[PDB]
This record gives sequence, C-alpha cells and structure tokens, in this order.
Amino acid sequence: PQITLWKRPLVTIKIGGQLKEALLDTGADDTVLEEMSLPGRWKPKMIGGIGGFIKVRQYDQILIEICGHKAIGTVLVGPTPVNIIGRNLLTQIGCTLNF
Amino acid sequence: PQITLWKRPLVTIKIGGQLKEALLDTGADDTVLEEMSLPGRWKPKMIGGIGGFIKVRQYDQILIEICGHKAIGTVLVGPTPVNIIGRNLLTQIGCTLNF
Ligand SMILES: COc1ccc(S(=O)(=O)N(CC(C)C)C[C@@H](O)[C@H](Cc2ccccc2)n2cc(CNC(=O)c3ccc(CNC(=O)OC(C)(C)C)cc3)nn2)cc1
Repeated sequence: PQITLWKRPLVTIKIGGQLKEALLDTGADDTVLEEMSLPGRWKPKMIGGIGGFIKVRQYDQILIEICGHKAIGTVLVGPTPVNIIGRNLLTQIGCTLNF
Repeated sequence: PQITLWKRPLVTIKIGGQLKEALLDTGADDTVLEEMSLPGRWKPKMIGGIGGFIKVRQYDQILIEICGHKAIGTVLVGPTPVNIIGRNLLTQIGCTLNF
C-alpha cells in the first residue's frame, strides 16, 4: 500500500519460518537482521553504519516475506540493533518513495 | 515526484546557504549531516546507529531546502559518513513510501 512517515515504517516479515518486525529503510543498500536461526551456509562480512562497523553473516538467495510480498535475495545477519529491510529487497517488492 | 530504489535516493539540499547532497532515509528518525558551517547555538547530543554511537550537535528550527521543498526542523551535525534526511523532515515534505 501507501505508508506515511509520521511513525517508523515497521512491517511484519517471515523468514526462516519465523515472524519478525523490520524497518523499511531506504537509507540501507542492504538488509540486515538481528542474530537469528537461519538455515545454511554463509560468507563472512563487514558493513558500515553511523557509529562504525559490524561483522555480519551474508546469506544469499534467502526467501523472505515482507508485509505479504515475497522476495529472494541477500540477507546479512549480525549485531544490528534494529531489523532493517534495505534497497536490495525494497526494489523487489515494488516499493517507491513519493513526495 | 516519485522515486524508485534501484539506486540510492540521493537528493540536492540547500542549508546554511550551502549546496549539498543527502540520502532520503526512511530508516532515520532524525536528520544528520556531516560537519558543516551552520550559524547559531546548539545543544550537545548522542545518536545511535549500526556500529555504535556518535556525538552530534543539535540545531533546532533550521531552514533546509530538500529537492525544492522547504522544511524547518532539527538538524544534527556530526561525524556521520553520509548526509541523512530523516523522518522529522521527510514528513514535512509529504514524502511517502508506496508498494
Ligand atoms: C551495505 O548495507 C548497508 C550498510 C549500512 C546500513 S545502515 O548503517 O543501517 N544505514 C546507513 C547509515 C550509514 C546511516 C541505513 C540507516 O537507515 C540506519 C538505520 C539504523 C537505525 C538504528 C540503528 C541502526 C541502524 N541509520 C539511521 C541513522 C540515524 N539515526 C537514527 O535514525 C536513530 C533512530 C533511533 C535511535 C534510538 N531511538 C530509540 O529509542 O530506539 C532505537 C534504538 C530502536 C532507534 C537512534 C538513532 N543511523 N543509521 C544498511 C545497509
């Protein structure tokens, strides 16, 4: 749908069979989730943010359902203080910015 | 207008008489800009991000022009690696998310 920004754009996601909440984050190239139980293999990774860097695990071709819209793509897992849906998956769901 | 997210949503801003580029960042409550020459008074501040915290200066009722739309509101200044337009100003310009 349409979503205004007077509040945090928080949505429900399903990933790895689990239900979580996450932020629609146009300022994120990438999707980064708190430590979770994800099946499979993964390669080590570093990502930058305000405040410095975190080390994360990069899983590829992960299926994730975002507010009812499915996507498959990279999901990084690690010590992020907030679940973040980044542009790699926002594009897949047809999400746009309008003003 | 409308803006898709296949690339970073970077826009031109004018603030303090200067021209800069910034990210339309739905994942930011607040607007945070690199160190700049802003007129006036300001109170000390801390803000959190991925990676940890940064100390910033909080200027209030700052006028800023964002891609042609004017807003007045809080602008935090500090060691952010990227100029960030947050929800406090995105709401003022009628920016929404759509999918
Ligand atoms: C390669 O791929 C990527 C690389 C980098 C990223 S990123 O680091 O997450 N990122 C870009 C970054 C360089 C600015 C996307 C951005 O949107 C994150 C989002 C973010 C927000 C919070 C924490 C980590 C990251 N973000 C927002 C802010 C500004 N501060 C707050 O909004 C802000 C808002 C709230 C608070 C605290 N308020 C509160 O009461 O509770 C919370 C902690 C839940 C916010 C503090 C700062 N600082 N970081 C993403 C992907």
